[PDB]
Amino acid sequence: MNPLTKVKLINELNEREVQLGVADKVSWHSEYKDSAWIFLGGLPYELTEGDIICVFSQYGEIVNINLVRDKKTGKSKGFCFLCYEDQRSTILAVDNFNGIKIKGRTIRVDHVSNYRAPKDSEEIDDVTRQLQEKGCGART
RNA sequence: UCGGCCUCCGAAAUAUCCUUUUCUAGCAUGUGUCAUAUCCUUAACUCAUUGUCCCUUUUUUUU
Ligand SMILES: [Mg+2]
Ligand SMILES: [Mg+2]
Repeated sequence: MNPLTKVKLINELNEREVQLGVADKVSWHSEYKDSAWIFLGGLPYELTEGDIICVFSQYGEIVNINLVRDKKTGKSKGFCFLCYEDQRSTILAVDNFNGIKIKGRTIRVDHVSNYRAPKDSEEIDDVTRQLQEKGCGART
């Protein structure tokens, strides 16, 4: 099953909801209300984390970022997890940003449930340790 | 300084007429063809549907 059909399946999830007239208290997103983590998939490999944060900031303030990278070479696998400060920004981003094109590639944005953080057992990098323990965020 | 109108009945809508009984009312008497419309007709002719199209981008939900 091609990834584009996954992008289309989330969009049809939304259109179908509109046709049936479902209320927001029982929307599909309400199953993911507890979490503030969203999966982004299909990204171009040229994008770095400043790019991801630069664009997905339209809907709120990003708390943490996990663009998963190859262990040996360090290059990007293409998918990362973002945590928003508001949980409602996840609704806005899954609706609005699913299936948009960046450098000619469509991306899928979906809610992630019970996201489990990476263990700091590895001492491979330092900046990743800073990102895990502290993470990106405005400083007064 | 005063200032106080009206009130309802029927008809024009469910006909009319004929026949036999029933009820009652009222009386009166007695030394062939090309190329175009149209008309008619035929077939117990039908009155929408939801039945993986998932196929596609170097793209792949993280110890
Ligand atoms: Mg008349
Ligand atoms: Mg008259």
